[PDB]
Amino acid sequence: AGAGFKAGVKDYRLTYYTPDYVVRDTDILAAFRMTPQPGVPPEECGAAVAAESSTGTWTTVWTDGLTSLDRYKGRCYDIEPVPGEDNQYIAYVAYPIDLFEEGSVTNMFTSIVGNVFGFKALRALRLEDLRIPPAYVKTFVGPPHGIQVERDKLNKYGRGLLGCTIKPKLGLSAKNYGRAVYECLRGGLDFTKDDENVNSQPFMRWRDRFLFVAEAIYKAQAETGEVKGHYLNATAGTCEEMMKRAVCAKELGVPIIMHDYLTGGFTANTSLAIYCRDNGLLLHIHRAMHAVIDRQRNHGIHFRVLAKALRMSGGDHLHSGTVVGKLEGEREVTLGFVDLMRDDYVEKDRSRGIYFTQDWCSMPGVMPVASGGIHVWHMPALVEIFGDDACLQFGGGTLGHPWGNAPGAAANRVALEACTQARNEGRDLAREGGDVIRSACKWSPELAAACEVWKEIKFEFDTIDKL
Amino acid sequence: TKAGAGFKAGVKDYRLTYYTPDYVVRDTDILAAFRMTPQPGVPPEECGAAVAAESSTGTWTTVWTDGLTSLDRYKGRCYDIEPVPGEDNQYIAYVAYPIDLFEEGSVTNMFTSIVGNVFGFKALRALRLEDLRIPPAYVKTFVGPPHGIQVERDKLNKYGRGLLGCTIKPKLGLSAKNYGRAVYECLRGGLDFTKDDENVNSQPFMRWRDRFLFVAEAIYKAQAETGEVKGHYLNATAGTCEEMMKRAVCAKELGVPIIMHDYLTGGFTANTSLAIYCRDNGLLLHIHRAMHAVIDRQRNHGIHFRVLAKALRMSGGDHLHSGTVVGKLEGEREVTLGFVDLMRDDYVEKDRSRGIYFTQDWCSMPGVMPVASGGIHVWHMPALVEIFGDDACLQFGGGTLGHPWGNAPGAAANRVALEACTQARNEGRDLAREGGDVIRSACKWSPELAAACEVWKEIKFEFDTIDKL
Amino acid sequence: IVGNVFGFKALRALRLEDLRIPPAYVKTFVGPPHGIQVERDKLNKYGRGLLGCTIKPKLGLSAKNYGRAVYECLRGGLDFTKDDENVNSQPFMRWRDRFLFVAEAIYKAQAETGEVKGHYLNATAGTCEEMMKRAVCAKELGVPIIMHDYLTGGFTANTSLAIYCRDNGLLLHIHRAMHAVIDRQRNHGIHFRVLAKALRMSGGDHLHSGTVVGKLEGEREVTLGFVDLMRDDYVEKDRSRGIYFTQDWCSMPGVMPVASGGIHVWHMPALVEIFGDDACLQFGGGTLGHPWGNAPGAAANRVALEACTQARNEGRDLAREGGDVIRSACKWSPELAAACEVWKEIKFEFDTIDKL
Amino acid sequence: AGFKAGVKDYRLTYYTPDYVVRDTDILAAFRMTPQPGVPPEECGAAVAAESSTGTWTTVWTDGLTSLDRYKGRCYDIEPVPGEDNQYIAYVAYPIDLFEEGSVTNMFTSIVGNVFGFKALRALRLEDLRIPPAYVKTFVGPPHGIQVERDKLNKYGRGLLGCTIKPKLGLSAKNYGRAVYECLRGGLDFTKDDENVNSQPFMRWRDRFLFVAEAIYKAQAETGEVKGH
Amino acid sequence: MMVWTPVNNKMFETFSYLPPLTDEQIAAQVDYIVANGWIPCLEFAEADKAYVSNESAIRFGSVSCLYYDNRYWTMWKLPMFGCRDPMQVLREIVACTKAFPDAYVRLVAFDNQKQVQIMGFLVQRP
Amino acid sequence: MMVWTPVNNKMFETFSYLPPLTDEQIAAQVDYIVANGWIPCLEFAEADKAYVSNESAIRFGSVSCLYYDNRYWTMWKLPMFGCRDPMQVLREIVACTKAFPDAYVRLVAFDNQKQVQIMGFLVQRP
Ligand SMILES: O=C(O)[C@@](O)(COP(=O)(O)O)[C@H](O)[C@H](O)COP(=O)(O)O
Ligand SMILES: O=C(O)[C@@](O)(COP(=O)(O)O)[C@H](O)[C@H](O)COP(=O)(O)O
Ligand SMILES: O=C(O)[C@@](O)(COP(=O)(O)O)[C@H](O)[C@H](O)COP(=O)(O)O
Ligand SMILES: [Mg+2]
Ligand SMILES: [Mg+2]
Ligand SMILES: [Mg+2]
Ligand SMILES: [Mg+2]
Repeated sequence: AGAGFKAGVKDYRLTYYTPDYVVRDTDILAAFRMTPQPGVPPEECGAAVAAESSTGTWTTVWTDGLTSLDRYKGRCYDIEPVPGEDNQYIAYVAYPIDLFEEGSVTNMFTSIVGNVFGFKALRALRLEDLRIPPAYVKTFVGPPHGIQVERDKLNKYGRGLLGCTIKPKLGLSAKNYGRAVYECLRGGLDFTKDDENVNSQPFMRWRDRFLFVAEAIYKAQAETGEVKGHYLNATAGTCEEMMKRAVCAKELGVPIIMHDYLTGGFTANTSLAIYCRDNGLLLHIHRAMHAVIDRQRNHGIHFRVLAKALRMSGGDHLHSGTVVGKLEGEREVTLGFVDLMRDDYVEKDRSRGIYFTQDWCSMPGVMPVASGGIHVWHMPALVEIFGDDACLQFGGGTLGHPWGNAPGAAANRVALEACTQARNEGRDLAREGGDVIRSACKWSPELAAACEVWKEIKFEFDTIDKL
Repeated sequence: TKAGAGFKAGVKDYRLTYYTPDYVVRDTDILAAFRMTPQPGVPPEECGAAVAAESSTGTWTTVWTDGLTSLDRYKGRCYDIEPVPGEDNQYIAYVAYPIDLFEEGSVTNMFTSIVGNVFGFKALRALRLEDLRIPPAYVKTFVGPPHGIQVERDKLNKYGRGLLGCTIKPKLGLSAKNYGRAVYECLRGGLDFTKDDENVNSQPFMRWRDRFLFVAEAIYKAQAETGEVKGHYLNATAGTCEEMMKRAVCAKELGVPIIMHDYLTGGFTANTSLAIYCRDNGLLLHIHRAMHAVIDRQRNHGIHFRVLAKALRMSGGDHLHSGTVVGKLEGEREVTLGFVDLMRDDYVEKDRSRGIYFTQDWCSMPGVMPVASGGIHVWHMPALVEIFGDDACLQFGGGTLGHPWGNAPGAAANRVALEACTQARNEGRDLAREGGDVIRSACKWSPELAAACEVWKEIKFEFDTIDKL
Repeated sequence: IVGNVFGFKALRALRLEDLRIPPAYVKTFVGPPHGIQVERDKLNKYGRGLLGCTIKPKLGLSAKNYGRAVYECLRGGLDFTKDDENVNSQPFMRWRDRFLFVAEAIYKAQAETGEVKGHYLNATAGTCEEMMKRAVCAKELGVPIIMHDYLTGGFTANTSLAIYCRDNGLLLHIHRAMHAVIDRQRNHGIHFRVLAKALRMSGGDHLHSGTVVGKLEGEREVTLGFVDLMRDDYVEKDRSRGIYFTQDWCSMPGVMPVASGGIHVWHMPALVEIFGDDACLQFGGGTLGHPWGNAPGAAANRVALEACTQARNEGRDLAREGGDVIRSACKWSPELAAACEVWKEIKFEFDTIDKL
Repeated sequence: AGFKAGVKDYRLTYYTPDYVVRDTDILAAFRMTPQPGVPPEECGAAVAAESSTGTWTTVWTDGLTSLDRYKGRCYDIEPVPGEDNQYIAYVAYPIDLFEEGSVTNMFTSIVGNVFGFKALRALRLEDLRIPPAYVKTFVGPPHGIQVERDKLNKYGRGLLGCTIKPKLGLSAKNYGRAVYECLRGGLDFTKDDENVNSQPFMRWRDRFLFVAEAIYKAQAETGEVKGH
Repeated sequence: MMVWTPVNNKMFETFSYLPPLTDEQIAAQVDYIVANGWIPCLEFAEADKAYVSNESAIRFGSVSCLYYDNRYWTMWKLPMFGCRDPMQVLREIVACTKAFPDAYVRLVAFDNQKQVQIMGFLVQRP
Repeated sequence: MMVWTPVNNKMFETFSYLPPLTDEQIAAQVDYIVANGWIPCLEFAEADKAYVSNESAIRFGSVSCLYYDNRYWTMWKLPMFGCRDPMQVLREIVACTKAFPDAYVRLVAFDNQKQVQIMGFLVQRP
């Protein structure tokens, strides 16, 4: 009499709640914020999540006996109650490395977040963090270039990079796009970009835009003597259309394209990142749709996980939020995932939402892009939050300048350089920021015009995505 | 020579441009219904206008470039706002988007506008997209599903009953040859289909091409044995589009009928490409909705599944999981009946009692077969047939591989239960009232079914529903 | 020749009646993929007109119903069925679905009857790339014949497709959709004989020729003249048949004339008399409108054709005795009798517009 | 709804003068001249039938589908003033009848066979209503007027072109010579004659190369963008 | 545990896993056709043409996906358009099986709005 | 509205949009180098080699993406590994600019842990 096949249902906790498990250094770990239904204990909820993201279903199957379920099973190995909550728990789940397809963020998400969020036995579920072990990190191509290589190709050092989304979001012609781009770039911005939803449309077809934008890039570069780029959007309905757009950028010799990784998707994104590696194009990643997933504290996937996923799938830039602009991003939360995006090794730190120590094993860092509702008075705060390895983008903050795009660009560039110099001289941008900007507004007429228009504009609201 | 409207730098309320309550929507407009929860102090009109603006043409301060174009022609328009009864800070905001805003044939582009940035605005606390009106003029820009329900039934030569499938178990950890062994034993007992689990792609314990070959052997063995066309959804989901396409090509070259794709985790750009491939090479495409409940579970924030289902119909899929209502994963009856109609039918009238906010005209785009799967067993058969009717695939993974006598008897039990319920309905029996009696009689008759009936007799999944209307 | 001159203000009307294509220009064309002799040799079909049939309703049938209809037609004795000229790929029936179900039907009817069968699968498309994808699928299914709408698709695409068919062994049926926009009126346009020469040059194994007696116009002498221009190697000037120039085809293959449109069993003697054996006679409504269904409808047409062919070979004059030949066969074959009764009083006799 | 074999009038199925056209229907206006003894209603119905779903005798396969859904419909007929035997027949075609993005398919239905019917003496298609839902299935023009002006950098006046002459018979180098001299005097464009393709007196690739030289010479000389 | 035999256990789609349909049970299925306004039709095949097979794929390139021989059977007469009398359908079953006593015979029904077969089951096995 | 001139307005990356750095301001940047332990280095170029250009792309196929001539300038001596004295960095600035009075000269600093230039600005214009 050995263990035989026993048909029927049993608790998931009997197999998948294993609190004495010693996590392996190749295991993928997940931290889930779980809200059980009444009558379902946390250990059963955590075990259900582990089981149905790994090896298990709702009734016992005989085929388990042909393999080793202990070798492959996901394991809920720890549960902690959430402070301030009487029905939220953090469940920790360990996944053997054999469960995952090498180099596939798609596969990793399909297991860990594929079905478990819809279980009737839970009321809410949020994936807070993932520990991606070095042995799995090494299966990914990763980002095409990463921060150091990007600065080296651009020949740009010693300050944040400056970008700008062209406006109106939609409705401009290709030639007006290029006109706006030239005027922005020539005033001191390093980059402009297609809006995330500018792909190819009746009012402006993509290839027309790419050609006029190429003219604008090369005109502004020749005029200023600084390398310029414009993130041309390769986001498309199909992978063949996406690749056609990347090929056209390659053939025009321009430096940088963009992709909306969540609305295009990880399979297409990973393909595009590999193309960019093989053809030397920088790849800017827009996180369109992320807040559908990541806004609420009780349910979804925290942005830090979406950022890790993008680092793995591949991107030279990724939007990080601004903290102070029109879209939400609490300071400590943001500082934590910026480190996860940029750094090689990030220690556990629950005060910044870092549930696991993360070792990136030399995968290139991704440049954070702070964008959305920011203007010249936010410059000191942005430089203080991000430091030099960030791109700060001013769309309305450039195309809303009273004197037009070139003056608007110059205002942003002067502001950034004034903040950067002040910090280098030992000034505390957190205390002296307003004084730094005021002094620069006195000196530069272009900056002064921006300073006056946006002086009272602030975005200060109650935060939803709190730790 | 009095000056006309010019460029004035600075911030003004979004509602001055984007709240248009007297707008008459056009028949080509894409319409969105958002369940919006504004921050305290933000008027609903301004919050709705912000959502319209920042999903269409506007940003946070006035830009001079508007004057080069026509914002009247292009702007998104919040054209109606209705307070939600029972909610003191929740509104349905209706937004109309000109058809010119969208890239033809690109679900990716449509989502990038409507749900790209607005869910993260500090000025709202929560936002949920409940429905989209996809006008015929935009529907017609999509290839859509490879085949759709009628063509699928015609290719399989299968009529008069729900289709039956089954996910192979353990989810992960089986070898390629054991996968094919399990598949043969399942298919030969009366299931039409088996499938790769959504997360079975290619892994150390089982590489994809080995699986595809052994599964081909199993399909053809079970088909020859039973005389009924068989399939197994071979998973083409992959890390890169090139890998996805390699896997589809191998299925083509083996002559097998059906592959699957995880459209949300693989993504719309890859999914649309794969659907086009399947159309051009005659493969059925089963779509798994892995990750949907990350987005669609909560009432106050995210995107309702009905929109994710419309998006899949547009991007393309022959099957799409619909939920079961009665199984282990959530799906309320009325909600589910509504989006099943949106998946299958040509024309679906507005019906807020089933969560249908807009009349939807699919203008002859093929219907998508709803797949009811997850935590179901033989006692659920009457309810499943009553809910879905014949145009559905009912899948029993644990409910087949958990049968005490093995996969072939497990398959036979499910097939007998389905046919008994189908026959009973056809004879005029009301499955909602007589379902238990139908199953009890069939259990008496069939020993394979009786063994399933006994093991799962007390097993139900009855919990408080989160995604309520 | 026809690019700009028809619009000159200085003329009120202009019609191109004929073109003399010299041998030295004929020889620059690939021409038809196969031509009549090769087609008969590939099909192994000799000694009688070929029989075809357009599936009906023109539009609105599903792919599987298309194949069902095709199988039932082919199995009763038709050599061929065909997509309607406007059946390309549409919401009610996508092309590749149709191609696959039609393949099943062709092979089922061929195995059942022991006679080679085909169905003209339409490669007509919006773009050359889609046209070629459809031709490739036919090649890969091993089926014998595709079709193309040469005027609505256009000569550039037609010539490309003919070359593909030559290189891959596919018969190419040509439908003349739109021709009567150009060729109907006596005072203006281009006579069909020129459109037929142009098709012979661009390439086609079949071309519709009209029926004379059916629902679409085609006067006898006009039609006999351009049938010779389509099929023969050398056609002398003959203004009584509208042949303005002696035409030397310098061994370019002949094109099979296809008589189709509003014909039924009682027209069989006239059709055999007009065209002889080297024609395909097509009965769409005349098969799918038989009261007993497609197989009996096919058998009725096949019996009628064979009875007329046998009678002609035995010395009977089909111009005088045709009705007697059909009446005799009606009495013998129950399937033919049912067709004879339903369409006994149906004729198409109208004043001719395209007169010499 | 039984199958009844035999011929019946087209107007019993295809003349529907109270039909309300759908906003996705393709509409056609035909100037129709019936033969003597053929009522306009029957002629219009025959045009509708034989450009959509119908043939000359009743087919049983109609019953497997829905002819209501698919049939072309003659929905209005108006006599032409000044004409005693001309009518404008209006026909509505469901959008499902047409292959997306294919003008070829649209013409094959609407003008494929009906112009040759013995029952009419003459037929002219005067206009087509192409609904937005069908327009949107086409790629359409590569660029269109605004984009063309933007690429050429040419605004504020008509563009000026010129067909090179003799139509045929010029060599490639003489073609380029003529082109350079035309473009340099102020024309924006020159062009090959419609019948200049590739011929013994001038092969196309030779012409393309010499014309390229001429375009670039005239553009450098004038400072205005040139094309041929 | 009972073992499901793989030997001589071929099936014919809907209702093949139930006890053989009695005459009463067949008549009830015909009533369901008539109640829903569907179009009855009979189809038949000799034994050699009754089972799905693959022989035509010898002529193919790599395009066998969802191609099988013997899905089509032979139509008995025509679909019974306009038939709303179950006794007429039953009489045709008798006539078809009388004419082809050695054939497989199936009763199907068509829906012309979905344009698909909406029911079907075997009524005669040789 | 003031118009940003496009004529004779070439820039030199970090700090070009500020007023010309005073000697105190340059000294403060050298302090920041030393305080952070970065490796000072000077680079210089004649006027014809100072601005980004594209001439070498004549030799290329379609691989010009992020290739430009004149990003590299000429190294003055070696990076000042181990330098923790601002006097020594300012001394070399003088030395470099005296030796090449007609050249563009920039002061850069390297971080060897990121292995990247972490600061840089123009210290001399011809
Ligand atoms: O569409 C927009 O709103 C923007 O172009 C910014 O415009 P402004 O510069 O005019 O605000 C950016 O895409 C957002 O920053 C994205 O949000 P996030 O960075 O949070 O992903
Ligand atoms: O992984 C699983 O759990 C399943 O294989 C079902 O297993 P069982 O048949 O063994 O329950 C299906 O993928 C789920 O049905 C998906 O959920 P949904 O259909 O709701 O998208
Ligand atoms: O569409 C039709 O009407 C047909 O399919 C015939 O159908 P029936 O057999 O049912 O009449 C043929 O295409 C016409 O013969 C074409 O005209 P023509 O041959 O004169 O070019
Ligand atoms: Mg944007
Ligand atoms: Mg699964
Ligand atoms: Mg036709
Ligand atoms: Mg000309």
